[PDB]
Amino acid sequence: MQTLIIVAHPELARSNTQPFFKAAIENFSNVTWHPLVADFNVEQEQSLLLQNDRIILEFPLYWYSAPALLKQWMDTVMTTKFATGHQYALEGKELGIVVSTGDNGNAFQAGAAEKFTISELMRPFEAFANKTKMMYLPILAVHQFLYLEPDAQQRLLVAYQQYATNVG
Amino acid sequence: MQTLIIVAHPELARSNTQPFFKAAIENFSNVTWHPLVADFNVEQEQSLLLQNDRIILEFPLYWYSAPALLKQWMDTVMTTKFATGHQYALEGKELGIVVSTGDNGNAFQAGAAEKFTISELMRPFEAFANKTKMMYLPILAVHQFLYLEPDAQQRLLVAYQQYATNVG
Repeated sequence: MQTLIIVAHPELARSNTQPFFKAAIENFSNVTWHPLVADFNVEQEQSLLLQNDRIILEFPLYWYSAPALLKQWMDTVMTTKFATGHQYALEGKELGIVVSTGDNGNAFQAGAAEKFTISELMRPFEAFANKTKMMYLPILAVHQFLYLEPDAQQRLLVAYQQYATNVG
Repeated sequence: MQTLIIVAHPELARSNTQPFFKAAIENFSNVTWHPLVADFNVEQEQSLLLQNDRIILEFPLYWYSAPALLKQWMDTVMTTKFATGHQYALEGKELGIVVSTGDNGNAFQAGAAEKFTISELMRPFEAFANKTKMMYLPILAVHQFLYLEPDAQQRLLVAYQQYATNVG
């Protein structure tokens, strides 16, 4: 199984969370780690999607949604012609989400501070997977990673490895 | 009451729908029609927010969410320091959404093609409003505006005028 990780952090070099995560998958030759540039090439992006079986979108939660960089990728790479129309290029591929927040995970539920679960906030991606006939994975939510103890951090890193590689 | 309309159509100059909406509020001097440009200035945008009581975000639905330029404005204009922190600049302001789709409104519900309502898809904006202590207005969803009969177009435009100006 080939996995493409689309990494959409508009300040990736400054991220302190992402380094632990690249390190966790560096040794899996079937995993393509692919950070976006603002001027990404559509044809190249489409080519990579075609070559992979599990597509993972990896990003920080910015005001309860993906960063503008990922939104631009969605709006320009996922054309009607490619993603739907009479190609449905993504049909049968798996879509996963690795979303990181500074907030405690317990904030994201009814009656708690943010009122809404991560599932509910990620609905646009779920809708996308349904539309494009992809198989939507449970979301890997990464909460307060940099505040966690070493052993808690390691358990999330192991979950991430499995998210990228476990067939699936 | 002063209203600011953030017009985040990514190809505004070409849009066939937006001139209808601009024309509809042209006579209300307390309504500010504010196209979002690719090179917006944070300070000027923050200034406009501070000067208005009702903030309406007006955009087409692109893959079940706002266009990337609006997300960029959210990411950059709505800083921790401004929108939360010790300032909460938006506290008490109303947040409205005028979201247009090329799909029939009836696709957006459980059991239909899109499975999720517009309310569910706009959840990140509701969570933003909650976080920043804004009052979230019911969403004005605009489905297939250009296809509507002249009389239905006119009715929707009256609802739009009320949405922008009705103090209630």
